[PDB]
Amino acid sequence: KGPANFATM
Amino acid sequence: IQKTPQIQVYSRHPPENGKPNILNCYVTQFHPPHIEIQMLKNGKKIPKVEMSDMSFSKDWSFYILAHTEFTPTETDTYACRVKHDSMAEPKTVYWDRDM
Amino acid sequence: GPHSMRYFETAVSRPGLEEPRYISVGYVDNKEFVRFDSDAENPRYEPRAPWMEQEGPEYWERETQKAKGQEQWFRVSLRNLLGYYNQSAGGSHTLQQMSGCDLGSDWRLLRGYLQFAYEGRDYIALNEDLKTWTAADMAAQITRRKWEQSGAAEHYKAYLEGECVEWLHRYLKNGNATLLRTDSPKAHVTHHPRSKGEVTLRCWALGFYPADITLTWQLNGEELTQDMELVETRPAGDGTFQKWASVVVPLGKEQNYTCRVYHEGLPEPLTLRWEP
Repeated sequence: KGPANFATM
Repeated sequence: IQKTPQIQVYSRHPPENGKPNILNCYVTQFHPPHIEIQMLKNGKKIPKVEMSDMSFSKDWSFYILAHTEFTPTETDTYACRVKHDSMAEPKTVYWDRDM
Repeated sequence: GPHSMRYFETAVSRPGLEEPRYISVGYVDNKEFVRFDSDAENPRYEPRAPWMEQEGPEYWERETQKAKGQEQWFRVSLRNLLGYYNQSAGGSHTLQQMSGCDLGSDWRLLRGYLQFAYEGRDYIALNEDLKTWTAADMAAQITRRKWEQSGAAEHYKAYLEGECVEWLHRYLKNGNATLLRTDSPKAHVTHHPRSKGEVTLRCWALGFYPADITLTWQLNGEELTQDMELVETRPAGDGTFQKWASVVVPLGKEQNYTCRVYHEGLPEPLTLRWEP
């Protein structure tokens, strides 16, 4: 299962 | 910033005239990912060419394997023609049966 | 035997288009097992190796939603990147991500991975301590400061150490009928005529998995870096790989030449010479 990202660039 | 594709054209199994085989065109180390790969028999576009999905390696460059079924004869030439933004003109590379 | 898992994600914009395309690919021990792609009619994560049709309606559904969430994250980031670099609209652009976990033969966490690239180049990466960031570009210090200030690192560290390690264990039990297996190289040498009085010995290694392999030629004990000719390891397209290394040789003298094949699948390296 893959990461779910946090703050955007 | 552009990375110029590297190209190998080669059969799946050791080639033998009269025996069906798969011919591969493996296109690597390129960027950006947009690219066009055609395979050619006797200088003419081969119609049912399989094309693997988008992938990228750990150095971040993309790669793709295109392939098609074929039966080699001693007279036919095969080639892979690759159009990519890092090259002014399309790049054609011929199949060499000893490679 | 050690183990690993990765998700490689990409988002790409082109000058024509209204929106970027987002693609994600999951890997167990380096073999592709899941994939999602926003160009598709019905964008959904799909199983990519026979052993992933196990997961039920809930898995695919919930992973799909995460994927539509990544996609927006990637859309907003490209947009921000364009301003950080002062890039005028009118170009193609790429943002890529690699994530996941390495396990030791004991199944314990060995190393977490989080890295990003923009236009093919290292943009920011999670250090192996999973606490601090490496970001080289002046333009990337902005992102590195937003991520430090927001505790991003501790979040990814949680996923890298927990959910990642866990689901890999699970996927490892689910397909324990392929996922350890190595295929050993079968090797042979072919004879090719070349310049007057000189021929080519081409040592082939075939049928092997994983791809990592070394081929060497010796002239009674001495390894030939001198202008040996190899090709980059390549897919046979049936899941196994190929490589060859060739040398030019004095005609007749072609048994002072031995090819060695090193591969993890082997009881020990192969030793080889042309045999007519």
